[PDB]
Amino acid sequence: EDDEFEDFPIDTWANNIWEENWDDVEVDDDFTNELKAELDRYKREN
Amino acid sequence: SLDDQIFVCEKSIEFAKREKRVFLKHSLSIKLATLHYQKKQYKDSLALINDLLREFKKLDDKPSLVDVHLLESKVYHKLRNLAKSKASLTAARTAANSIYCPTQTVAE
Amino acid sequence: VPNYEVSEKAFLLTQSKVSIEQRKEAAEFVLAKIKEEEMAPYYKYLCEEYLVKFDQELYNELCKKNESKIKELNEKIQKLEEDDEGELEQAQAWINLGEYYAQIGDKDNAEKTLGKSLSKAISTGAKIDVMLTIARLGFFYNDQLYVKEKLEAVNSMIEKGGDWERRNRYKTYYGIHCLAVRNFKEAAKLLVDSLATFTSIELTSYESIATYASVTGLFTLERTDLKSKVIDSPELLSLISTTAALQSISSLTISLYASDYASYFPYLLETYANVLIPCKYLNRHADFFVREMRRKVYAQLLESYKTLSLKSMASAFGVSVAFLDNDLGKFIPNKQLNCVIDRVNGIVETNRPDNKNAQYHLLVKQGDGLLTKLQKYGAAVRLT
Repeated sequence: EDDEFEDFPIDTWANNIWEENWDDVEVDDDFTNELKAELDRYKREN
Repeated sequence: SLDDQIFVCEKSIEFAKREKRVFLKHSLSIKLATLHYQKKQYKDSLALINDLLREFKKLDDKPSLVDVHLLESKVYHKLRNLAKSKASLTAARTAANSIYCPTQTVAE
Repeated sequence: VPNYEVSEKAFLLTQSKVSIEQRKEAAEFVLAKIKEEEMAPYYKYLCEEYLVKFDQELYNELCKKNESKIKELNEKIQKLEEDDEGELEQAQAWINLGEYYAQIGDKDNAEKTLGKSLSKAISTGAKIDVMLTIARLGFFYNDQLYVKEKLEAVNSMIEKGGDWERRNRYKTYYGIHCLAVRNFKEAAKLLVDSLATFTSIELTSYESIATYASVTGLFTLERTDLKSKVIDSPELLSLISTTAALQSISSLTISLYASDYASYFPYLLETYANVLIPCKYLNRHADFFVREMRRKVYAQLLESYKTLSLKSMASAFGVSVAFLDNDLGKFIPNKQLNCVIDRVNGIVETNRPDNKNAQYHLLVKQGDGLLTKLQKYGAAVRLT
């Protein structure tokens, strides 16, 4: 019960142990940096 | 109070070891240690007293033992631990029965 | 052992945004313990990792003296296998051999040496504790699988028998491992009870593991069990200012438990910089932590309100509205947060499952979600 599948070639190319939620790989990295500017930006005005 | 009173009794350790006396290096170590709670600098008498913890019971200097557990117990009691500070006063109590000291000490 | 500190400082040098001063003095601390540790599998390994300076003369010398001593211990052994009563002892000289590979920090070599070293008749502390060291190399190089297998080994060695005084250092290993992956939920109990007793010479300082048990604690602990098991610390109290973190992170946790909202974010940023990113175990997980630690506060802030106005919140935390709205928008649609927003009026109302009503609707939805599934697969197995 073996056939070559020569018709479907395996793709040719031109060249984290924990399971992830997507938002794991959201990983937008923003908040740490955006925050500080938000905090101080605020309290300079008040 | 001033750092000068610290310095002169450190030179008192200098004297006690110019005579080579462990009795007054340890007693003058009480003196210093107190000088080093004067500022709540007891982080310094943290080290000085934690060196002085065996210095009296190698001498078995009993009033000096309850001097420690008094002072040290207030040091770590001031360090936000009442478990070991409490244990240390309770180490002075048995001592206090095994020593005799001016009533002021009993008051503390 | 290896002394770990070299590794932490190494990692410190790796990271970009650490303070450059700690990067320096960390670095020369490292190098200083290359010299006295006559140690070279780093020098190329580390220099490679810096690349991700190099002086091969020094390297050569270190290698040479290493050859000298490995030679010597091997030879001593060669005297000892002839020696018959040294059964327990030849294994011990081996322990100094592969151990010397630990000072020489060569993984495969101490590996093989201690593995074969299990053969000789030995104490549980050897067949077990030696394994613990073998994995401790794992902790050292940051290969978590190489650890995993071995904590399985030791797991067996314990499951048959051995002292609980070994089981404790065990649980410290397997715990800080659990932290080395996203899994805090285990590290909660593991670490937080590792405070009762701790073996430092194994890996790390007591204040490090303090920062770990306090971080995991903050992260997965409930409000009443936070107060119970952490805010009330026969231990952490005995430390406090002891390091450059526990005062920061505790200054965070108290700002949580006690509802100080104005201060929460500043201490949050602090700990992000001071404790998290330097930790070789935590830095990988840094973001996954902070994201979470935002939610909790938002959660905790609403829980007493069925409605409250943005500018109240923004005012509290001390950020502008638009950014606050922008933040909540991350959590809400994921149903990780039971709020919902009304921007027209700048208001926030909380829909959470308490009143029997809510626990009705939510149940209807979940029920139908189970049905449609069940039917779906149903027809498939029907027709098959």
